[PDB]
Amino acid sequence: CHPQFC
Amino acid sequence: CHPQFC
Amino acid sequence: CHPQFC
Amino acid sequence: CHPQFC
Amino acid sequence: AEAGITGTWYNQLGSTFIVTAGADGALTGTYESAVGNAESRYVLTGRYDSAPATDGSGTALGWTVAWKNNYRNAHSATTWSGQYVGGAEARINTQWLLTSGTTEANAWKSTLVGHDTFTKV
Amino acid sequence: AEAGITGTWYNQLGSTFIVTAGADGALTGTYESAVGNAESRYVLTGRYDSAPATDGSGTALGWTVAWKNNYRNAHSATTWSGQYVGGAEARINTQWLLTSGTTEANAWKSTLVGHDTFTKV
Amino acid sequence: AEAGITGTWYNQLGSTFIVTAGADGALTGTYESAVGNAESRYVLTGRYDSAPATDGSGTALGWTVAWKNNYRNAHSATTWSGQYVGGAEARINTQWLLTSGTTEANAWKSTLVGHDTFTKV
Amino acid sequence: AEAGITGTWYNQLGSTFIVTAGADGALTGTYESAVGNAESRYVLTGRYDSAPATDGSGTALGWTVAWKNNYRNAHSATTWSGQYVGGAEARINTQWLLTSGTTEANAWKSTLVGHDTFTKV
Repeated sequence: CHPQFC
Repeated sequence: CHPQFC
Repeated sequence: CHPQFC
Repeated sequence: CHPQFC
Repeated sequence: AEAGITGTWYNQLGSTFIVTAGADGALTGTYESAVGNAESRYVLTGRYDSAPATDGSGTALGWTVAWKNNYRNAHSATTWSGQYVGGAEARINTQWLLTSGTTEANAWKSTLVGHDTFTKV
Repeated sequence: AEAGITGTWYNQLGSTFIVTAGADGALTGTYESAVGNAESRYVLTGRYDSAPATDGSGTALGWTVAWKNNYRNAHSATTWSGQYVGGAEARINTQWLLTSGTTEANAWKSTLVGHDTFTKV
Repeated sequence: AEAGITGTWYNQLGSTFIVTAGADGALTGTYESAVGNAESRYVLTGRYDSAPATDGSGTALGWTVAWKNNYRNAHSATTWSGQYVGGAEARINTQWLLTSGTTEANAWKSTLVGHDTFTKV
Repeated sequence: AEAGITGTWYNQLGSTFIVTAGADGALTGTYESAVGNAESRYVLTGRYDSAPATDGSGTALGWTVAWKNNYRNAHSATTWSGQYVGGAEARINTQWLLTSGTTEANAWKSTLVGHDTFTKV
């Protein structure tokens, strides 16, 4: 998952 | 306006 | 023309 | 790698 | 998918697109603009993944429409890339690219990017 | 255009695409990946503007390739949107969108954007 | 705009972004990912049009976030380009590009494209 | 990177952009259009990955420019997303999004997508 999302 | 829309 | 270019 | 490339 | 793609789809603006998904991945149909007059219809051709994953993944697809028909020639083409998600409320979520033919000096402003969501309703 | 589009095109990476532009705007052909082995070939379908402007504008076109064939199924599709510019050194300049089928949670990472320039050489 | 941009915005996924629009076009703030834990916060900087048209046009803006902070380094950056529309239900509609640092061989898969709509609610 | 980013960059069209990459990820500078007259200069702000991977990966970055200054207000903003690759011939390869403020009816044509490669030469 990527920080932009999580 | 362009056909994609109108 | 737009500043990004001219 | 993906077919678009390989 | 396939059976699930075939049909009429509408986007948040009214545009209607009717496609036939064929056994082997072909997508063929027409795209009609708002108003819905006899021929604001353009031809579309595309391809989809006919053997998509059996997990809850969407079905990748894309199609192209050249904005030329017997009444209008807008000298441009749009490609939509996206995936079909089936179910109670199936939808095709897309991102599109619209490129107009320009001279080499105006190429910079040749392509518009946007997104469209199509539903059966 | 039309006659001028028909043929083999190569992009900066080696990928080869062979298309037939038909009288009425259809684009049909195959796309082959690097290596160039028997079947790294996929089917492509698209449309172009068959009555482009007579001024020095390019010819708008786009096509789609679903990355599924009899040896590989990458569960994705790519659409290329762009224009053909003819002349001594003709080329098709494009921007593409590659979408992979994902689950609704991974949709955010489903589409890659890039660009490709194809030449006859 | 300006006064109207300053504040907290939320997108359809929960991500929260807090910006200060300055007199002269600067945009500064933080972006926080879902969960909303102490530091899933990243710094954002952008610019907007501080003298937008007086007709009902939106206010063009964009910002960047590098996904590096004191707990995480995702080696990537996202830029959001869009416009602010004020009113009862103001919103910023954007298209974003997320690029990850790759080696020259993987550059093709370096950029993802998507869209986000942010509301104050 | 950082030290390597700081400096003047030129794109295939002449546009010059001068940036200062700061210790902590900030990118600040000006963008100048062709002609190179006193003020075809606009302010740019962005962020980069200041702790990029030690393998041969590029450095992710992005910046924004609002096309408003003391002589011109084009009511638009452009964001560039990309990566810096250093070396003998360093370059920043980008994809950009240019959005113009429009009315809600013309939003569809609000964003142009393109790409730019910048070199120090």
